[PDB]
Amino acid sequence: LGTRKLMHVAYEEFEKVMVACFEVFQTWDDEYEKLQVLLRDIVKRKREENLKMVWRINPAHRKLQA
Amino acid sequence: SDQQLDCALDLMRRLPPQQIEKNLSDLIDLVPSLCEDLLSSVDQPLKIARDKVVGKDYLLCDYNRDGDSYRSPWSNKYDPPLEDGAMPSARLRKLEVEANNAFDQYRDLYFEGGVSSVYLWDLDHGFAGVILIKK
Repeated sequence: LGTRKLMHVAYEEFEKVMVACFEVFQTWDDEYEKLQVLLRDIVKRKREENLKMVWRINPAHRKLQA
Repeated sequence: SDQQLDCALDLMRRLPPQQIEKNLSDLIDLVPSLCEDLLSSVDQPLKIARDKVVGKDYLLCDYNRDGDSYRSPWSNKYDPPLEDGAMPSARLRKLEVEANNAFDQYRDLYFEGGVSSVYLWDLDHGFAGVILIKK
């Protein structure tokens, strides 16, 4: 965002950059859910306990997404 | 058929404790739809299994009855070969192997022989186990 000079472009280029930002975010969400299901079946195949594992993750990108 | 179940339990209550297994099978042969309803409160002897890889013995009940296999505490394997059973906690597996050890000591001190087994399972705020001893 620093090297983008985003506060001066038109809505055409800014719209393309906007869509690309949401592209990256959606890659994060769906692939992260695939990694979630991945770890779910990992914990199932290991069969260890019923810990209170926190999946309420607030990462470093939603801060800008909102 | 609930009164039928009450009279069935009283019949096992008054049944001769020499042929518990055979007569329990007979009573199940009457109403087999009530079979695995009786195999929860009808006391019968145990079943001796054989851990092939270790060379020990382990008893059989419902707590080790994982699916239709039995978790041999000397090996933590299922027999019949079910590779889909409910393994205990690794924590509880270590606690279980030391449990089997301590009860082998117990069994040897009082029984001077015999077969023993101690299985385990969870609880939210604890755990629970069974202790089989057949002399």
